[PDB]
Amino acid sequence: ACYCRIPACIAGERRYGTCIAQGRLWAFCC
Repeated sequence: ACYCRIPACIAGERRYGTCIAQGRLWAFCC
């Protein structure tokens, strides 16, 4: 699955983008 993550993507994932949610920045990871 793909995830918006803080503080960074997990091993095995790539950061394909950014999420803005709950007034915060996240890495978009899949």
